[PDB]
Amino acid sequence: PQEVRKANIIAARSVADAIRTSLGPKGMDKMIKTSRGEIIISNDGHTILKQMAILHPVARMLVEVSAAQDSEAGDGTTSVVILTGALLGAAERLLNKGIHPTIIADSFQSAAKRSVDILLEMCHKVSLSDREQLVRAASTSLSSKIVSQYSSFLAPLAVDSVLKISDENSKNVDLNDIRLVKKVGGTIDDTEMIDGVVLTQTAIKSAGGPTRKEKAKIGLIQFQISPPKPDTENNIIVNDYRQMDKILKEERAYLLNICKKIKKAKCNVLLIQKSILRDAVNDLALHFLSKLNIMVVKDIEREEIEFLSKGLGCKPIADIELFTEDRLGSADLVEEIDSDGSKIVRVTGIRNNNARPTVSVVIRGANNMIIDETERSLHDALCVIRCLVKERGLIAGGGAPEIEISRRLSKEARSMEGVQAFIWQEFASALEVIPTTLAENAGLNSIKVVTELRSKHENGELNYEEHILQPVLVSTSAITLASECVKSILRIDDIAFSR
Amino acid sequence: GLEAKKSHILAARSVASIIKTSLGPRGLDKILISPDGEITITNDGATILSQMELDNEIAKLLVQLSKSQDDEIGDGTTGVVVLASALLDQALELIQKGIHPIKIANGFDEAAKLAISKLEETCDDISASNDELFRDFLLRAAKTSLGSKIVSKDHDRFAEMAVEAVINVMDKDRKDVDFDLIKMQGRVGGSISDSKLINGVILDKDFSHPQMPKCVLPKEGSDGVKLAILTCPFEPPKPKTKYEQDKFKEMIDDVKKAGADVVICQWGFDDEANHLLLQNDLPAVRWVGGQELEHIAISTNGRIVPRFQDLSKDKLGTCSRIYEQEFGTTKDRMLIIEQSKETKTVTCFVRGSNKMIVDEAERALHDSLCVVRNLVKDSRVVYGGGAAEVTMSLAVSEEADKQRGIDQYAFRGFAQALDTIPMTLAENSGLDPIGTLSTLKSKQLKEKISNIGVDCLGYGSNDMKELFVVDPFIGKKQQILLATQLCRMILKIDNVIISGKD
Amino acid sequence: DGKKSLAVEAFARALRQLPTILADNAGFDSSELVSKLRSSIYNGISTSGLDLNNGTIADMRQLGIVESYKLKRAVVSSASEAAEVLLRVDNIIRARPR
Amino acid sequence: GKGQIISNINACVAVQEALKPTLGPLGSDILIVTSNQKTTISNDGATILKLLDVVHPAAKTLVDISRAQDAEVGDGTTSVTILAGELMKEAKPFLEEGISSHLIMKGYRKAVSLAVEKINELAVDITSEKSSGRELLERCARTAMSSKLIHNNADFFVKMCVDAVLSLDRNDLDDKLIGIKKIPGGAMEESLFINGVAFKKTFSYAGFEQQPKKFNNPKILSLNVELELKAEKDNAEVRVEHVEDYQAIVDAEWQLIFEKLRQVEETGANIVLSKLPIGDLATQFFADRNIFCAGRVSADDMNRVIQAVGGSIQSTTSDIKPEHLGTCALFEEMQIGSERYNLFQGCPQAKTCTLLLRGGAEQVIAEVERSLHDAIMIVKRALQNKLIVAGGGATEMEVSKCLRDYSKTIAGKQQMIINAFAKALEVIPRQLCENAGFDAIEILNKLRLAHSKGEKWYGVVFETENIGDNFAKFVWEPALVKINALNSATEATNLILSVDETITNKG
Amino acid sequence: RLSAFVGAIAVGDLVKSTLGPKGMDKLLQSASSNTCMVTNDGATILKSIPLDNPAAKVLVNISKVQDDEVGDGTTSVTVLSAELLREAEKLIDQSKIHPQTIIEGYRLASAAALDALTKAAVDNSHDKTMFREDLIHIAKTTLSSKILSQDKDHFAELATNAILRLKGSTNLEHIQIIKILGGKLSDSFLDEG
Amino acid sequence: RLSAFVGAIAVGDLVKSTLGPKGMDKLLQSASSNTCMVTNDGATILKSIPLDNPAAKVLVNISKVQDDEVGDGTTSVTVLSAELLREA
Amino acid sequence: EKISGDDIRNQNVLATMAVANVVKSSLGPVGLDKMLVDDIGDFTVTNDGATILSLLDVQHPAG
Repeated sequence: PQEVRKANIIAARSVADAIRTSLGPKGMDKMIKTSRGEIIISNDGHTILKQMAILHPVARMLVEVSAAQDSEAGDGTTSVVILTGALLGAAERLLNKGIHPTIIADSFQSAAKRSVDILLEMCHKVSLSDREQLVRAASTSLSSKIVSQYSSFLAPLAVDSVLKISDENSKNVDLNDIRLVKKVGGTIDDTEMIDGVVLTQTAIKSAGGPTRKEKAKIGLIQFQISPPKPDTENNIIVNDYRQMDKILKEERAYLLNICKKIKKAKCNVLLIQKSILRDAVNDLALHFLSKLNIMVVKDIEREEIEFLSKGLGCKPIADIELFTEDRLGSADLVEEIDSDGSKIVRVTGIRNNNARPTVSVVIRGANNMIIDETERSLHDALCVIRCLVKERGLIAGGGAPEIEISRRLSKEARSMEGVQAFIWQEFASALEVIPTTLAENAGLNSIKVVTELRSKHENGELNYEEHILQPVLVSTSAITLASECVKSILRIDDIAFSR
Repeated sequence: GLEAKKSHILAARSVASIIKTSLGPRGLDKILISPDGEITITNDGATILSQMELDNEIAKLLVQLSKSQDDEIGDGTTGVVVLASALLDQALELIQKGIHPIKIANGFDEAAKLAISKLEETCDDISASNDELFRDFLLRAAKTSLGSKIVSKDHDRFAEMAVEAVINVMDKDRKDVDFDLIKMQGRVGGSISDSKLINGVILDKDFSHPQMPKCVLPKEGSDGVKLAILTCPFEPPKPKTKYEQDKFKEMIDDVKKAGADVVICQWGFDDEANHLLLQNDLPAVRWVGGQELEHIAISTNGRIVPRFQDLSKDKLGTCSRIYEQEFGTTKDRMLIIEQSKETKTVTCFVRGSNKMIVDEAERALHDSLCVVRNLVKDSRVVYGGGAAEVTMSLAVSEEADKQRGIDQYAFRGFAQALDTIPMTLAENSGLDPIGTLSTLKSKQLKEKISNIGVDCLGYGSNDMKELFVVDPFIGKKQQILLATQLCRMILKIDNVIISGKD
Repeated sequence: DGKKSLAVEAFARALRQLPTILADNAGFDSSELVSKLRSSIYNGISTSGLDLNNGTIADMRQLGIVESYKLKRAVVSSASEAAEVLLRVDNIIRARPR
Repeated sequence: GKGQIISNINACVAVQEALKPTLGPLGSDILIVTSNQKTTISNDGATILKLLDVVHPAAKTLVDISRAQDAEVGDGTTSVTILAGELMKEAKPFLEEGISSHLIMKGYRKAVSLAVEKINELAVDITSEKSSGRELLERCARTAMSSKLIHNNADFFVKMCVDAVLSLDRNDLDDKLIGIKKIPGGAMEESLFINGVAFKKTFSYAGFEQQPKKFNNPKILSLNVELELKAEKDNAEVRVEHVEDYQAIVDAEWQLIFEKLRQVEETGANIVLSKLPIGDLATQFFADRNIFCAGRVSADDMNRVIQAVGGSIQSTTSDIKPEHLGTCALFEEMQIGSERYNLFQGCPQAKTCTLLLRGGAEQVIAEVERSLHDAIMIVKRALQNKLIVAGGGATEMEVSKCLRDYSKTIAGKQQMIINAFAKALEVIPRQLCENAGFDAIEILNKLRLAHSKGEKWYGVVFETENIGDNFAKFVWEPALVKINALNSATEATNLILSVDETITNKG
Repeated sequence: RLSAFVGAIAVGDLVKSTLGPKGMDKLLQSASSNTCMVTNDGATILKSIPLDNPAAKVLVNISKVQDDEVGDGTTSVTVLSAELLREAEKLIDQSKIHPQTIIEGYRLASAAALDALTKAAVDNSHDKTMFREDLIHIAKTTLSSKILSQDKDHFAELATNAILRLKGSTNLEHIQIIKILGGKLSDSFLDEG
Repeated sequence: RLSAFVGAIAVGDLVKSTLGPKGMDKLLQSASSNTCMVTNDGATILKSIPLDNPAAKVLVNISKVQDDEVGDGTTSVTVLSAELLREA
Repeated sequence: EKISGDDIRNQNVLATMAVANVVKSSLGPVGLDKMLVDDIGDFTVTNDGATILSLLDVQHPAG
């Protein structure tokens, strides 16, 4: 049965062998040809593993590790895969010595938990009250983006957004609560952070729409204004002009009764979910609500339904019978700003007791490649700030802490006795692969540079003048997720067909 | 290129993997089939490597590795090969990382010079305290090498044979010990309980007739016993291709003038010649090998007399007496020659119930004699079993990070290669080599640095102090030398060209 | 000890292989006769032994079946020493036959 | 066609590839197994190519040119083949482009003709300037002994190495005239120099504790026949029925042996050397007269005895002439190495000497002996040739530098051919850095920096990796090696590229 | 007999690594390959894997009865039944034993196994606080082999104090299980509301 | 390891039927076929049958010394020696 | 299929070699043109290197 585990390590190590060369900005790209004929290329480790169409189940777990790495730290999706393959390669020689994989999996528990406390000793604890270090950390992390000069003004915008939605001591900070709304037109230098929310569509393109209202209430209504359409089979034949107006008055009477209950509820702004099945709101109802001075916004995507039901503090309305004023929201000012054919709608001043840390940021640009990369450019900036809020302090990247942990773990383990010394020192040898791939991808000598790093660790320290800083959560979530990934592999003793 | 560096490590590992399990007191034996059809079983690598014929040029360096060491030590035959093979295992990993083999070979030289200085501070002396204390630790020192052999039952009796045999062939001022001065001779039959230690030589002779006296007379207070060493037998001469009574008188008169009693010759004697020797008190010895005549003249300070007319007083070997002592019920009934004064050579008496048993006790006793040779020449002594590889590994590992260079990885792999020996002994002792390796390390750190070895022989703990297992310090230095020196010679060969046999 | 427990226990079962093969050569049932012989000898009153004639367990003293002490001692001794030699050898090297 | 020329390219590279690790004193050694079933390992290109016996005709040319390099000079047999075969790879891409092989060979002879002129300009004759008589040869021996296990003991080894060369006439010097006998066991710093010749002392026969080893002026005599009683093969067949005649025929066979045996005493020589084993009969009669005799002496050591004391070999013991005898100043038998070794000392007419070496093992001493041979050739050629050039990358990089500037004034195909020949000169310093463990990529680029500053003497340091001048490193090479290497490599390359078709007849 | 003895061992060799807190997890893969799930449950492994051996289907229905009474220890029942069949091959072939005798041998051996557990069973009626500690140690063995073993130290008093609040019939309809996403496993609490 | 165990059992399987008065006799045949004899003696069967396993020759050579010491029970020694290696 | 190491580096050179050899003969005013035949059997000829590369069929993704 060991042939299954021996094949799972080789199959997983072959995957990390190709990924370890793509680490860093100097990494080598990989050519991927899809079965449909589309040719794509990139250095992103999460993109390669997603489009690889992985079959073997053990290699499929590397995709979930890279997904959990980006969902927590947000950076190091390539480095976490390298460390996973390093522990499998180091444990390969341990199996030839007669070591059961359970001991190898249990030995990584004491090594991972101790490496966290050792990392906090060399780390320099920072604070969120100082905005000088926070802006410099987010600005230098954007050197991987197309715009180097425009990244200077984007750093303080991402820092100030997090400091307002977070207190001094925080742990769990959800970055999905901040929605980046991209719109064609404008420029990069013009950007505004809207408190309440920003939608993806306009309000009223016809005549009579106010498009702006002060002190408005906003709520989600899943209902839709349409003429009656029973599920049974009906036949409509109108042979006379009086018969056409008779059916029209019966339909307009039903269309008005829906608008009468809305006007009595003092609803300034309405939201209708976009449904391609039937019509959302009839054109006759838009003219009825035009005189009532009620803002109507249609074509709301299904993805934003769960976002509007939380940050706005309102509740979804399935039927008009259950529609009440207490289930709506509050907005201080609602206006529609049009910059170069924008007509974008912004909402500020929620002032609700159920309000939560939800702030929307509007991204503007001319070409499609502008608002695209900028959305991912600011996404990586919030991840770096999120790492400092959950765990305070930062470390110097570039493979420096990987060797420093290996040097301290190897010396402290020599005082152990028996089995404690032999097996638990193998974890330190697997940490040298991270600085090795950084020196190889940059053209530097593999062995020579690593020996130069071990020389300055005894005299000098982890450091700083090159403005290269790696957050601590990336290194914390690396060994943590790698210890559970390697454990879940060796614990599989066979794979059988079950259906 | 590539295939050269990879094949040399795999070929040397496969050959060295044969004697790995056979290294130790608990090591495993092997079956060796001679080309004549005889089956021999021994755990010594000297016979195994000599009997095994192989055309691999890489493994031939391992044959010459223990060939020169067999004369100097002889107990490091299988120990130097496994130690040198461990260096090749760590060197293979360095080649795949992009490190040139030149820096690997130069790194092993600095690792040896630094490790020798560590054991020089921790050595202790025995003979520097008391002379009676020297024989105390020396008597029980030979019992360690006899535990892996059938001798382990009688080891208490044979422990005194190795000590007394070396003292007779050495001087206090000279302190010179050589294995050529000790003769190892044994025959098939008998048992191992009747083997004593006698100083002299045995001619395996019944004295040709019972009427001759079993003891040599002093001949009116004469000096010793004068014996004749001749290349011609005593008898009427005969041609080798295809008057007798007067010939006997001419030969006997030459013996009485020289003052010789025992007549030793290479070939048998006539039955009629021994009849006149009874009344003249002239014992005769026949059927003596040609090589045995050389060893008699060395112990008895005699000479080789080619002809009857060349007899002289200064050419006669002088001994104390010559007697025939019966051993058990065996009908052999050899003869015993004694001295009772310091000689230039000694001979050990070894017996066994079977052929291979005789060679088993003969080689095991000779192995302990080579250890005594190093204990006299080198006063500094340490306990070598399991202590060296554990102590040498901890000293190099701590000083490796202070070098800050390419040799740092060569020193780390050097310490890990030393750990192969105690783990190999732990695998031979029936214990986990993982926990046994650090158990020897931790006891030398928290408590104090001492000599604590492998559990193969067994004790209440792993300590070698009370167990009285001692190894020569000069032997341990030469073992790590040739092992490291040959490892540089293995990487020294960058190409292998083998032609045909015409 | 731990590793010596099954090694010593295996020696006791090898001693019962001689009467098992002996019962198979005689044609009797080696499972029924040997097992019932151990029960009577286990606690007290050890007399009877395996009989190869009638097929039951009768007294060996009455049937006149005895063995010498020196004869049976050499069987247990030499066989135990010879088995350790073949088990100890992990490799066989044969030279070129001439 | 072109297929035969391409086939000869890989044949020259295969022979060159085996000699690449053997280039340089720190280079690797090659393993060669002869059909004689004798293991031979050496880094000297001469012995390497002679033991391969390659059937390929073009690869045999690289072997034949090495014998010519060993004849005239004797040093650089490895580098002359590497340089010759390097032009095969440089001319490989030029053949596919349509460039004729004769135009390529023509450009080499014009580049070598200009390179030899630059060698004389770089060769500076210096003898007594900033150097003394004794310190001249001592500083040259420590260079070849550096980066070796003998570097710590090199202080005592140079004194014995310089005295070995000065012990012979400075007009005629030969490396074969200096004998080296390996003594297993003992300390390395305790080795001594011997003025005479020594042998292995294989004598196995008893009769010891006689013939003392302390002599004043013993006479040396060569022995031919066998003085022992019983012969090796033949015998005498005598059939007699008398008892007294059985003892007479024993002394009768001994009387014929004692005839020539007694005539040795009439000569009065205490030293008796013979290529055949001497039995216990002759050494017993010589013990009373204090006459020493030793048998089973190698034939190579007997020729050195004739050139030492001026002796001769005679068949019988009758006609031996009195002037054929010889004597030394002192004779001492040393027990060093757990074996007795005879040696001669104080022979003024001796044309040969012997240098004893000691160490921990025979394999360790073998590396010390071969490392000394490289130092002897430097000490020997210092007094013979006064024109020396800076080696170790110094001269090799400059010859390729000047050809790059001279090619700019030359038009036609020969411009890129000289540049290819100049690039072909970069393989010599390359393999020196690769065989020493140093990085060949960095040193090649860093050396060309200071090399373009106008100083032509910048070499490569063989001890610590760095760029610098070999003048302080005391790396010296004679001018005859650099001149003959460029001519032998070009002549051997011109013969290989001139073969359009290889014809082989079976029979 | 060759297919029943060897076939039953192959079934027991699949779940043999799922027994004990130090055991290993078995991975299963279907034709669609997207249904793969890593679980240590012995009942899920036996029911999901199709088998053409009619003798192996007997242990499947028996394991369903054992899971309904308790729900744990089902792996040890299959392994113990497989070890009796593995040793039965040596009892039949080379030991000259009738198969019905082996069946009657387990009947006399089962009576001795029950008598050993009876004499070794010790309970304390007085000092109910000590009886509460016994329920804590038993709950630790049931939560073993599961991810909950991390917080099991905190989960020990959760399951122990829950049973003490029943005071009535052993029916499990009193305890209702509710699972809500979010928060750590240690945030679970006991509520009678 | 497998050649030593199977080689020793094959030697014991020959004389396993010759143990006891109720045991069975082994028949041997040569190339001439006229030398065939019926004997249960372990000393005659083991010495006559050639073997290609050198490890099996060790057990035969040990039985030669034991046969000269006692003369009875040599078959029981060969079988008992094989039972220890078979149970290994 | 997946290819890694130095094996793919030699395939990328050979793939771009046949593609580059098409425009080597058309460089300069003295250069020569060539015809591009499709599967239908028709063809065309022009001296412009940009038109040939536009209709050139490159199967390997490296080219």
